[PDB]
Amino acid sequence: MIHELLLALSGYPGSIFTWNKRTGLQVSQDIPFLHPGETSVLNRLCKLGTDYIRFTEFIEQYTGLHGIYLRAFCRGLDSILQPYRQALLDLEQEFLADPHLSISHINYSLDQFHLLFPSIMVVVEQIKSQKIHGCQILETVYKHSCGGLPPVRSALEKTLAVCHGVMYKQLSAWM
Amino acid sequence: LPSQETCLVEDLLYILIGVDGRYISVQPLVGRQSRSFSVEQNLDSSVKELVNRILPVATNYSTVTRFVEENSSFEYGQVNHALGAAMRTLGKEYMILISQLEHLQRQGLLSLQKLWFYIQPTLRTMEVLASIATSLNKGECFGGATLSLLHDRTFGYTGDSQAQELCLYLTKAASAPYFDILERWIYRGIINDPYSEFMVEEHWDQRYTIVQQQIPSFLQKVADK
Amino acid sequence: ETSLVRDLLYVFQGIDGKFVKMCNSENCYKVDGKVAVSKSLKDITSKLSELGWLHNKIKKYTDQRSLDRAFGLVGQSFCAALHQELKEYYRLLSVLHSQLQVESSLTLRRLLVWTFDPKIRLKTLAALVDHCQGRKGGELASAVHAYTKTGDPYMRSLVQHILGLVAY
Amino acid sequence: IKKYTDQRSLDRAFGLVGQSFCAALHQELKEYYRLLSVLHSQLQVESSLTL
Amino acid sequence: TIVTETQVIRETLWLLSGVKKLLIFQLNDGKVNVRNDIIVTHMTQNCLRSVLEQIAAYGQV
Amino acid sequence: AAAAAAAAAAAAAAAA
Amino acid sequence: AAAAAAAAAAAAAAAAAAA
Amino acid sequence: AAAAAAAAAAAAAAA
Amino acid sequence: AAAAAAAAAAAAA
Amino acid sequence: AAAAAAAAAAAAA
Amino acid sequence: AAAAAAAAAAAAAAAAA
Amino acid sequence: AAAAAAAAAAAAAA
Amino acid sequence: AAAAAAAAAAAAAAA
Amino acid sequence: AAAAAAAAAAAAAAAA
Amino acid sequence: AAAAAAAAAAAAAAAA
Amino acid sequence: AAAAAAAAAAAAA
Repeated sequence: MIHELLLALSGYPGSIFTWNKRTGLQVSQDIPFLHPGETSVLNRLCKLGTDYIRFTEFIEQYTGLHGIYLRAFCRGLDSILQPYRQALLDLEQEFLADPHLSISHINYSLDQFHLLFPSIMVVVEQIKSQKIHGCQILETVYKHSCGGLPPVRSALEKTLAVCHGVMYKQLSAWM
Repeated sequence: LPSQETCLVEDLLYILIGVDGRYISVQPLVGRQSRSFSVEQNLDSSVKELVNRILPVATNYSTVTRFVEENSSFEYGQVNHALGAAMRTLGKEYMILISQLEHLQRQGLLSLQKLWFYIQPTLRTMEVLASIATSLNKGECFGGATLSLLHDRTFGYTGDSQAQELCLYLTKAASAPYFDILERWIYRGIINDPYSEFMVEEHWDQRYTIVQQQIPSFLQKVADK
Repeated sequence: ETSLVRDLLYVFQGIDGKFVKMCNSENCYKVDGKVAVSKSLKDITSKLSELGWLHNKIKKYTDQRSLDRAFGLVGQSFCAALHQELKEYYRLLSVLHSQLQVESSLTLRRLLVWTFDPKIRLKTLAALVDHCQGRKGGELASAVHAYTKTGDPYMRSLVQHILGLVAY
Repeated sequence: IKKYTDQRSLDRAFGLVGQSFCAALHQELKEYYRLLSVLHSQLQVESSLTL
Repeated sequence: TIVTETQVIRETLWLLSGVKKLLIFQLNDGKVNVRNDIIVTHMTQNCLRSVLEQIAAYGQV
Repeated sequence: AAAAAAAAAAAAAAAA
Repeated sequence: AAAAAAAAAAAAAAAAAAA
Repeated sequence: AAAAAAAAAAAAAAA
Repeated sequence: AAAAAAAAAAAAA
Repeated sequence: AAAAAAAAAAAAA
Repeated sequence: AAAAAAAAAAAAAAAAA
Repeated sequence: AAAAAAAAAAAAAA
Repeated sequence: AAAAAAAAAAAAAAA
Repeated sequence: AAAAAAAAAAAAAAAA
Repeated sequence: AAAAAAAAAAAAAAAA
Repeated sequence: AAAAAAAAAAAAA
């Protein structure tokens, strides 16, 4: 069921995985052609698509509170979905070279995202629970990039570097 | 009759994996580490007795997979801990040899010797490892005399050139952590003792004491040097 | 036969598959509730239990890993490598399922040695997580250096990755 | 021949030579066993099984 | 019923050029919606039907 | 090198 | 040696593609 | 399958 | 390494 | 390239 | 199989010549 | 079959 | 089979 | 026995 | 059989 | 002379 799981990963609803929009989920497993083990991993695979649409609502609220650094933080977050979406199209040719490969390699690529996607979701939840506004998102992400997780500490430094460029804009025009 | 032989052969192959079968029951002797396997009575007593030649192989295979389980349970840092990893590797090379019969059970016929010539390459390793195990039973192994006991067992076994090569692989892989502390002490002067893997111990004058148990494969005059 | 080959993967991937096993700890021992079958399936699915019991202990460690970066810069970077070694277990599960479908023999004895080589990889990871139940950065460097003082460059190489990465 | 290999078992006692000749005598035993397998694979009746 | 899979997206790529059509009911400016059909119980259930409701707003502007 | 041999073993079984 | 195994995997895929 | 597993162990010994 | 790889590939097939 | 394909035909035969 | 193994050893000797 | 196999090894060596 | 592989190898080495 | 002579005779005809 | 064909290749080389 | 004699004898067999 190769195409059903890449597209449950993009965040769009179904009637096996019934989804209303952007916050709510019903699992609906009265399914005959998956095993009781194999629906447990689809719940493991949906938890990495749940935070991906908890992410686009953070985009459309700021793109398309307030502040000039909120959307400066948005072109930081598009770079963390960019190898994510680059990995979504490399799974597409995997399903065309042989359309009989089972789901465990797709589980394997998403255990790679398993420590990037919650570790940024705990960041935005700590962001929205202090009700931050202005430069102090940049200080919040600076003590978040104080943390380790070497793929993630570069990622919160890339989100740091783009809104430091908007800081870099300011004292250039002011002088 | 031959179908009753065949399911006893499959029970025997599980016993050599190291796992309890259906008709072959396991009896503990010292805590089922020396496993005296006991099969039930058969209508043909002879084919039962041919299996009786094969249960010492899994008995001795149970002694050495539990020997390498024991030395890592107390996290020994000595050279016997590195000797047992070769026994783990020889045990991993054991399990691939059994799976050829599982491939042969797909298409293929067992004979009395189709068992035997797989078992006799392994009952020769078993009887060599059982001679390793009974020297352990006499009281050893601390580091320097683990190499001494292994040096005695290779110089005893000289004359069977087939398993002389595997005991060569055992006595040179066991000396691999020891020849570290050769190089650190005769060329630099530094020491590492997890428990103690070298006979030279500290304690200006500052004299040293060689222990009278960690003497290597050769005698004392090169150990004093 | 084949339904037991499918049953081990789901406990290899996580918690119980076809039947209920009701064992978090000490091993995830597999109960089928059958007596008229042979007595030589319960022992093989007890080898498949210790591989799945030791898998879920690593996964619950990564669930407790989630901090801002609390009481140590070393503590979760230890677990960053342990997610790498969790990742290596999943690729070895990706060779197993490709055996299962049609596109070798589907017996329980052949896959035992295919799991016996992870059994030397995962069980020395269980010694690495037992040593640091309560811990602090700087004391992690005294944990992995006590593990590299043991010889045998099989897991001594593996703790030398952790020694070079705890120290970093 | 089978009993001679049972009384063989020494550490290596009174000779390296005597327990190489036995190892040759077990190397003689593998050739009697390969005969026992070719006649049992000759047993395939589904050759005639006469004495 | 069965509509053409991977070809209805080439037929919305059609609509986006020639904007008034029959596969898509863009009857007025305020309401632009698409209805193809529910497609079969294997091979892309409802995800593709979720994607057409997205591009309905993108042919709306 | 073992990951490349595992990928070739998964492709040779699917070649037939 | 390692590149010969990759070329053998491409030749086995091209054999099924030609059939 | 057995000959492929022996070659798979040969690549693991080189790496 | 060329002869051992060709012998293992032919024996597997 | 073609030498490996002809050797694969010898292994198939 | 075994004929291809001896042919691969003969191929290494022919490439050496 | 064997005569064509020897021609493949002759073109591989020379 | 193995003898025929060496019989053709000795002929290809002769040319 | 005869198959080994058939493979050697075809190569001897190609050598002549 | 195989040795008789081996002597046939020797007599062909003696004429060459 | 000798090449056609060896080819005609091989063609009869």
